[PDB]
Amino acid sequence: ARYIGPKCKLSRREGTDLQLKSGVKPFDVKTKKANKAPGQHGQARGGKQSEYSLQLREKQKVRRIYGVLERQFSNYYKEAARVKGATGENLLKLLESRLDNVVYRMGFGSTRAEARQLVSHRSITLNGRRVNIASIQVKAGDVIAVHEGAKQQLRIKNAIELAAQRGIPAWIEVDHSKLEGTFKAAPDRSDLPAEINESLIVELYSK
Amino acid sequence: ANSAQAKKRARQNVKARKHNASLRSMVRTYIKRTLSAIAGGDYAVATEAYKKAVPVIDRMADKGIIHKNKAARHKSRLNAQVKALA
Amino acid sequence: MVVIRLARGGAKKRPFYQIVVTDSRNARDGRFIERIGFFNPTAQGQAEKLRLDADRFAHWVSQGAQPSERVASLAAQAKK
Amino acid sequence: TVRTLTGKVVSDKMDKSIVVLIERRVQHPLYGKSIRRSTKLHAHDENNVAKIGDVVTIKESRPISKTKAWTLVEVVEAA
Amino acid sequence: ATTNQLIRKGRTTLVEKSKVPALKACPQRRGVCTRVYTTTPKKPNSAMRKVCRVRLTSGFEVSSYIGGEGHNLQEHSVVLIRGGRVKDLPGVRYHTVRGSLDCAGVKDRNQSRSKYGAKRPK
RNA sequence: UAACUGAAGAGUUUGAUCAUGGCUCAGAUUGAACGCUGGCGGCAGGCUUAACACAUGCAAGUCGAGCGGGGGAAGCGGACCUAGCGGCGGACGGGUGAGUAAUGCUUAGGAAUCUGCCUAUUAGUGGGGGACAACAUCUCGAAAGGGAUGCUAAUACCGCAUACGUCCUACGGGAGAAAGCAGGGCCUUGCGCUAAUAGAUGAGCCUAAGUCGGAUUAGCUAGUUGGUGGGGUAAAGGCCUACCAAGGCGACGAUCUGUAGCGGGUCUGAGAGGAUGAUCCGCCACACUGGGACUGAGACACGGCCCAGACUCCUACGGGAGGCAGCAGUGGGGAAUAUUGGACAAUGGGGGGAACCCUGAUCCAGCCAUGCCGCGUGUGUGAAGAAGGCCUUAUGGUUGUAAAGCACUUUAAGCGAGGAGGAGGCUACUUUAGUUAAUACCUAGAGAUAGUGGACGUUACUCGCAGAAUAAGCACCGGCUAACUCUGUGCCAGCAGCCGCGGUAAUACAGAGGGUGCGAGCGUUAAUCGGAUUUACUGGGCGUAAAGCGUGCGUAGGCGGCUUAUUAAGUCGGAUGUGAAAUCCCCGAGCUUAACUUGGGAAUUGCAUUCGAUACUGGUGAGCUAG
RNA sequence: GCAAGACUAAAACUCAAAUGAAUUGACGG
Ligand SMILES: [Mg+2]
Ligand SMILES: [Mg+2]
Ligand SMILES: [Mg+2]
Ligand SMILES: [Mg+2]
Ligand SMILES: [Mg+2]
Ligand SMILES: [Mg+2]
Ligand SMILES: [Mg+2]
Ligand SMILES: [Mg+2]
Ligand SMILES: [Mg+2]
Ligand SMILES: [Mg+2]
Ligand SMILES: [Mg+2]
Ligand SMILES: [Mg+2]
Ligand SMILES: [Mg+2]
Ligand SMILES: [Mg+2]
Ligand SMILES: [Mg+2]
Ligand SMILES: [Mg+2]
Ligand SMILES: [Mg+2]
Ligand SMILES: [Mg+2]
Ligand SMILES: [Mg+2]
Ligand SMILES: [Mg+2]
Ligand SMILES: [Mg+2]
Ligand SMILES: [Mg+2]
Ligand SMILES: [Mg+2]
Ligand SMILES: [Mg+2]
Ligand SMILES: [Mg+2]
Ligand SMILES: [Mg+2]
Ligand SMILES: [Mg+2]
Ligand SMILES: [Mg+2]
Ligand SMILES: [Mg+2]
Ligand SMILES: [Mg+2]
Ligand SMILES: [Mg+2]
Ligand SMILES: [Mg+2]
Ligand SMILES: [Mg+2]
Ligand SMILES: [Mg+2]
Ligand SMILES: [Mg+2]
Ligand SMILES: [Mg+2]
Repeated sequence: ARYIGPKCKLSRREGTDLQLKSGVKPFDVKTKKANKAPGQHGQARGGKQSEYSLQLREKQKVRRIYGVLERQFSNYYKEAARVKGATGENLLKLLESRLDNVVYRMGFGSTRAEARQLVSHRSITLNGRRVNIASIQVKAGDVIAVHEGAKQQLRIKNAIELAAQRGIPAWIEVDHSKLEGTFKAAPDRSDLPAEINESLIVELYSK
Repeated sequence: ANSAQAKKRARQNVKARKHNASLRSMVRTYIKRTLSAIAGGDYAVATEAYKKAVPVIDRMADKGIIHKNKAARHKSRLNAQVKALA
Repeated sequence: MVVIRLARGGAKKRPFYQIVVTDSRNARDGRFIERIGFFNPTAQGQAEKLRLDADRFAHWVSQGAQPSERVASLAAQAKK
Repeated sequence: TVRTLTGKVVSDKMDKSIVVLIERRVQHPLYGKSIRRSTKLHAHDENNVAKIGDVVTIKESRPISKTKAWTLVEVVEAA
Repeated sequence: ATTNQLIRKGRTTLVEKSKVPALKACPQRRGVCTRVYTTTPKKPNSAMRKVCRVRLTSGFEVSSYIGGEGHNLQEHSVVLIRGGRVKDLPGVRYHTVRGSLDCAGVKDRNQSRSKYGAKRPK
């Protein structure tokens, strides 16, 4: 399953933008109910803490800006705890090497959900195959192209506009003419937004 | 027995059992003649009974009615028991 | 009788055989004397199709083991 | 090439057979202290040599009797 | 205490006891109810608690509790019972499963409908 | 180059406090069950209870190239088929966990042993005889099953002959086998048969050490413990026996007694531990209950026999038959667990020279959210912040970019086309090498030319068509613990893991709105470990919280001053065997990914053997004087 | 054990406390 519902709700609860609604003039001032958690009495609530609410809301934040559910997320964690480095950055690199996220980052698909219907509908090519699993771990060097019968639809070319002035990071060398990939090695805990405090997630999964 | 081969095996078991019983009884009878002669005490009678009993024991051990080690044991013990007679 | 045969353990519809030297009365996937190689009939990509320890094979065909038909033709594929 | 044990003769009243006590120091698995355990072996001396109190040496043989598969090699300390 | 004391006499475990002896390590149990009646709670509580007196296929005969508002049990009803004791009723250590063999689901329920055997209303 | 990385606390005794101490809670797990809900796929798993009773079908046959008879299609016959007898198989594979606390199992070692088929190696396969089935004739019986009279062949049986080696010898000697069949030109090949050896396999035997409780079970044993003669085994042995001697086992737990298949492993845990022994592998035991043996290389034989028993069934009353803990299936019991499916295509197994036949093993398919893993149920924009619901101070707030609206997309499901791989081979066609009168025949080896050969199977997979179209629920919201308001109710109805809520503004009951958490699932019950340092080895205590015996003396035991020599038992180090595979872990390899499958390592911390080191502990000798 | 009894020594069931030391009050014939 995947979450199919109101999306600005998730940003209003998580406080931050969350990067959903990849919009022309969203600017997180498209809902105008921002700075106000959802619901009948989410208004008079700025929030203090619980130290379990803190860990939980950190985890839900990281989970909702990648579209992962809780079973897959806990599997990511159990794998990242196994790799030799630190657990939190291992986890962030696992979430970074997913195919739908790499598609979002290279520029095709405006959101991570549009980049997920792109992948699920086989409009993507990974080293030649027409994959349709959004959770495939792209490895260093893999080539990510658009499919031939799906590179003239305006949805991707007009998302390539939002791809600039926004992104195409260091660890991804993408040309917007051939519509191609070559994702190079994974990022580190210096290339990703630093407000994500993944130590909260590591301490949540040790409760 | 349920299948036809199981009852054929039962038939053949009956026939083999009769045959083997005759041969095994024969071996025991010759050993008993040797032992009765030994208890008699005479050395000539004992040695002739032993000379008659050895080929029957060897014959029935060749056919698998008794094992060859059984045959060797009888041939060894009866011999040691007739050599002590004289 | 000692035989050299295939023991089928893989996945459903994707067999993977261990070439084993065993006593022929044992179950196909049960007790064996010695594993000497393997056979992967599908073996896509970079995977090995057939590995067959030749000196152990020769040692056992010397002690009187009898290969199967399949293991005979496979031992023909090797050393060649 | 053989397996030898050493002990003390605790009985000799049986016809040409001794009872020997082998002492062993087995370490406790959980509490890690070597505790003394003992085992009585019915061994075979055909000459009726060893007397109760001797220190002797035995070696495992084929069975000589029901519960007697050890045979004496010599007396170390004729006490 | 001392090492020698531990090697001589070890450390003894006190095995626990089941709080649901009449279930016989089964998750639930079928019973036939011989008495449907009401009890009053303990010291600080006040109610008319609906209780069932079942004979179980495991040979026991125990009192279980009927949860929810409104039931249809009588004598000779075949019910499924499970663990879980009611705090203020001393000695009731079982619950009747609503929506089971003879115990129907609670009526007019719309929240926590799984726990009362109520089907989704349409 | 990795094979490792690891440990959280809360509530509750009081007016409050600190402590002690129980109880309870948050995690992981499951062959689960139950409630509500339910789209798909891939992998697994699926009577845990009555080792309760079983309808019906199937689960062990095969060989005519061992042998007589027969029977008949096509042409007096040749091909073919097979009831008998005789080979081999039926001791495997499959099921179960009742019994079993040690004749089991695990680890490490041993002798005194056998071992069909297979591999090498030797020496042979000479010549006779008497039968018995089938068959024919009659007969008993309801049947099952039998009887009688003749006739028969054989690789069935038994003599005789001859033994490289084999066996017994008192060392001189003595003793002991076999069987032919087939293909080609009496000769050769094979396939058999005999006698041995040693290799494999497989099994039997022995030793030591471990393997749940219970002392509110302390004595047990009289073939019992040992010896000798004899007998018996494939083999050591009180295994059996007669005699002799008296022993043997026990508080390091004998005997008795409750429980229990055991291991690799599994779950949990930071570990140390603790629970556990489904599925997979090994070992053992068992086959309706209790005995017994036969035949065989192997059985004291799951679908063999005999005898006893219960139970079921047929009967003409005389008699007969049967054994799902094989696969399906039924009744029953139960909270609860599936189809009376397909094929031998693959891997095996049995028979056969082969052709081939058999195979409920296996490979597949069905059913079940039972688990794990994967995917889907759309994606963008969209404010008049519509309507409606809910709250409201009646203005507004909230549901909410949510919806409409506009623009796209087509996974999976549906419908069409293609489409691997699982099949190595065999048959024909030519040759080479052999063996041998022989280029025959038979073995092996090549080469290309076509025939074949897939249960699954509409296979995976690929490519088109259509259309947002076919696809979201469950628990919770007082604290622990993430998430709150209204209305109804009024110590009632009810809720409840614990604390506790409810007596007229209930954030705790019921409904609604909103929200949180999970999601094709979500809750509840049950169970194990955890948190619990709450049995404390790692890692606790005992003045007053539970806890120092009333006090001594002493047995077993534990532990013991200082110096020195020696030993090398403990201890340490190395080497060498072993520690099955699977699993766990690490690298990496294939499935579109993941589950899953798989290569190699690491590990298996053990035990054994052997070599070394002697500080410490122990032994032994010698001293000393602080106890 | 003459007996009175002593010693060894449970379980079902039940409760969510029981307890120690100290503190602030109140009370004390
Ligand atoms: Mg036959
Ligand atoms: Mg014995
Ligand atoms: Mg026939
Ligand atoms: Mg059992
Ligand atoms: Mg013959
Ligand atoms: Mg002869
Ligand atoms: Mg002859
Ligand atoms: Mg003796
Ligand atoms: Mg004797
Ligand atoms: Mg003797
Ligand atoms: Mg005892
Ligand atoms: Mg049992
Ligand atoms: Mg712990
Ligand atoms: Mg045989
Ligand atoms: Mg026999
Ligand atoms: Mg059988
Ligand atoms: Mg049966
Ligand atoms: Mg069955
Ligand atoms: Mg029933
Ligand atoms: Mg087959
Ligand atoms: Mg499709
Ligand atoms: Mg094919
Ligand atoms: Mg809260
Ligand atoms: Mg409720
Ligand atoms: Mg109210
Ligand atoms: Mg409510
Ligand atoms: Mg899922
Ligand atoms: Mg503990
Ligand atoms: Mg304490
Ligand atoms: Mg006290
Ligand atoms: Mg005192
Ligand atoms: Mg002392
Ligand atoms: Mg001492
Ligand atoms: Mg040493
Ligand atoms: Mg292993
Ligand atoms: Mg001294």
